[PDB]
Amino acid sequence: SLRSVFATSKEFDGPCQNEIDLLFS
Amino acid sequence: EIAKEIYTTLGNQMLSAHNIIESIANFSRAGKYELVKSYSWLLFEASCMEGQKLDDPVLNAIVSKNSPAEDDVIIPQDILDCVVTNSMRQTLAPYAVLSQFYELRDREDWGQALRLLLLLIEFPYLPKHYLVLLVAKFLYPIFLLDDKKLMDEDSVATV
Repeated sequence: SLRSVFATSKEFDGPCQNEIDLLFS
Repeated sequence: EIAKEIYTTLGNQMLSAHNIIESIANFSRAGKYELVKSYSWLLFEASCMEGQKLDDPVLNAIVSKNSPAEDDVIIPQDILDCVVTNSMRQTLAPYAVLSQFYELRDREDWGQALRLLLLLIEFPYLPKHYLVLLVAKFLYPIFLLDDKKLMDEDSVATV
């Protein structure tokens, strides 16, 4: 479960980064 | 760049070759973790329709170490040496919970059956259609149409 949660968090952070990149576009 | 594309290509051939385990493994490799997540949600959906996880002879060997029976000698030497580190118990832990969820329902361990389903839903990676599926299959008909649980103002609120 821990691993899965970590992966999900990482994915979410990636999404946030992408949004920020687009936010600046 | 070249290597990552080849991996994507492998996955497409493997899907065709009906080696379901091997296609996901190849996508992992492609660097597309987001896509890996999306086939996970889809596999959950598949496992719901079956009522239980899939059994293939290759699948039997990897999973057996957290599952009774199912240890089937003489599967390629690459599959046997790889899994020895127990990395598979961790990676398989969310599917395992799902599989265990049906088991608990059938075992008339309706209290705990509810607990596992709630844990899985709390993870925010579900957006609105891997939610529509769960409530009509499990939560509403089995658990909330039957009264057998005592709630209070706060417990209702949270819902």
